[PDB]
Amino acid sequence: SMQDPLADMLTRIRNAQMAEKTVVSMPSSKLKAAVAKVLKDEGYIADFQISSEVKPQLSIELKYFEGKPVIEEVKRISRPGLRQYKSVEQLPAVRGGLGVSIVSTNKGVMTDRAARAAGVGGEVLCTVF
Amino acid sequence: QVNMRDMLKAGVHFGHQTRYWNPKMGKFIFGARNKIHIINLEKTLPMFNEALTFVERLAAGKNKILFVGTKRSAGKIVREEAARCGMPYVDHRWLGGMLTNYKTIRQSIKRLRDLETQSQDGTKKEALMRSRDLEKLERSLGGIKDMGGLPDALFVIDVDHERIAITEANKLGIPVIGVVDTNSSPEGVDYVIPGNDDAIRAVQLYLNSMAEAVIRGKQGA
Amino acid sequence: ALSVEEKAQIVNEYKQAEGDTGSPEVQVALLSANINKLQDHFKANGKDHHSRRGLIRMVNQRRKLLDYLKGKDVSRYTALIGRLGLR
RNA sequence: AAGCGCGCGUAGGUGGUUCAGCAAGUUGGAUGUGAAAUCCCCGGGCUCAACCUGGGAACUGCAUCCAAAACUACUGAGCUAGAGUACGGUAGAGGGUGGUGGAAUUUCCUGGAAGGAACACCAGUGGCGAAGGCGACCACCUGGACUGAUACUGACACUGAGGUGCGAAAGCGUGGGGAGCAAACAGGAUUAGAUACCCUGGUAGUCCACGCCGUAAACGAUGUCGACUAGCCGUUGGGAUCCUUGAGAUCUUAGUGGCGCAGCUAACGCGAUAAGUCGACCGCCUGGGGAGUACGGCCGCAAGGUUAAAACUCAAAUGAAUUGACGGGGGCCCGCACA
Repeated sequence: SMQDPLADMLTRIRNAQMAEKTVVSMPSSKLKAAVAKVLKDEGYIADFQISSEVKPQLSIELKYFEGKPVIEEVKRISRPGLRQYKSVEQLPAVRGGLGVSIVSTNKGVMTDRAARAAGVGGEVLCTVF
Repeated sequence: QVNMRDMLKAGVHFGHQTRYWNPKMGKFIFGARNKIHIINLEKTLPMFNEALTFVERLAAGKNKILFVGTKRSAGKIVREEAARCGMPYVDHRWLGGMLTNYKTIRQSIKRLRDLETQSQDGTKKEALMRSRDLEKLERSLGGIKDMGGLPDALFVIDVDHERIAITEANKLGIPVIGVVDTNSSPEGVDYVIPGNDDAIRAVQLYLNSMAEAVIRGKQGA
Repeated sequence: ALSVEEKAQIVNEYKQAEGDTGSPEVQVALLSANINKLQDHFKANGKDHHSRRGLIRMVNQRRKLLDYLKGKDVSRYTALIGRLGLR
């Protein structure tokens, strides 16, 4: 069966990043919608598109660079099994800090830059690089 | 130039079958029509207009281009539409190694330079088979009398058969242009030209677009 | 399967806003009636284990449908365990 | 080197979906400590270094306390996608019981009488079942999926150590049968010899009922499950689209195959039935021998099986691939090599 909601979306776009398709649609949750909103603010994707009907869905409009697109890999860290609840002193600066390292906290599912300057740690979700 | 009545006249909108196609030419299929796939006729218009812009802005900048139209049904005009142009060309058996085996084949051009006594004279048995092999060079070296060292631009016709000639071109970095049909991939060519190369009269719609434009690049200089 | 007269008969007490054929009154107790009448062919055919692997497949799924009624509705569970000749 | 042969599923691990609540995990600060020593820096001293201490740093730890609510558990009401059922319709060597068959062949005898066994064609890179497995004809009592939709359930979920059934054939039980072959053998021809392949002969066996063994080159040498990433050509079952006469295209699915990119791979090659990208879980591996063997436990009437070691011993065994050589390997060709 399917066992993890957001690892099912982070896999399904990377094989579409190496494919020639642009609009990815899947049955989505609020959990998958709160993740999608933060990396369009980091310049990676745009227009998450809650379908706003019954069985609501996410149409993430991923951008292309010329040739190889903008997101090489999305590495899951906290999958559901070993779920990597991590503090604020130990946040991962993924690729020198050029990965933004989104971490689920109480006051927001938020990048590692604002996770440290307002100090709450928690679920280190995925590599965005 | 860009007008439809000779764009529609011969062979262009025809294409390869739904049995025979690569979906990388899936941006260039204008409807399915009797199970053969149609060149996309409306964004053709920027591409083979840019095929005449880039060919003249370096002919005024002193390049020299090669013509690989290496097909049996298409080598006829390639001897004719590249004679009106000042370009080197080869239309029958691209020898695998041109512009890579070059400093070997640089001195494999000369069977006429070294026999400027007897081909003007008639050494009968020992000079006939040397002069029967005098067309063994210009069968593949037909336009390769003038070379200038290494080529600067490259224009291809048949990507599907001679995929070598583009993997020759990407192996250096020489800019690639050429007509592509829905059978092969439009990938490896730098900027695309969608268009058929299976009809015979569809060939010289671009080859007489070259001889129109090759003087219109030399006029700037 | 079950008899064409019977499979439409036994639903007549499973109704509970009668358009339900989906609540576990139906998939227990059509399926309990599947348990109680298809015992017959085993006595003649005891050399075919293909037909009682379906029995253990749904008497577990009956118990799985008993398992959800352990927490969701204990009161209507008494209509199942008190009736049907269970246990 | 390594996927149990596969199931049902106990604990457990993890768990679609929404609001609200809790504050156990998670997050921050507060306070007591985490002894001193040791260590880590700045030093002070031995004339210098050890050594000696002073100062701190460090001690990722522990409970208590208040603050937080994105996510997890838990709690409650739900939501319909996962999963199930009410309705036919076929497809289908599912599987079993009892019969009815035919030709050979075999065995008799004057073409008939007699009984065993597998059922040419239909046969299919076909179906069916979790798997093992399974084809003459015929009824009879019975499975699970597919699909066409229409109804309803409200995650009821998948996986699962143990646990529990069920697993090809030679077997040996406990009773019968009886053709051909043939395990067991006798010779015949053969070689230093047959104890061999060839030759003449035949009981155990396959069959049946119950029961036991639980073995495998159980092999697709690929655990189950779901998700997603170019294709193209046959082929199986539905269904709908289709100018329609189908000679049939297209589409739609659930199986079964070919070839190929992206992709991975040590390579062979896999390639939407992955051997990719992933996720949950399970089984399994740690150099070759010793060894799947001893000993102990369990099962079997026995043959044995299952779980499973070290002592010793060797610096290598192994995998795919390439050149050369070799071949009682094939295929062409050359020469009095063959007349």
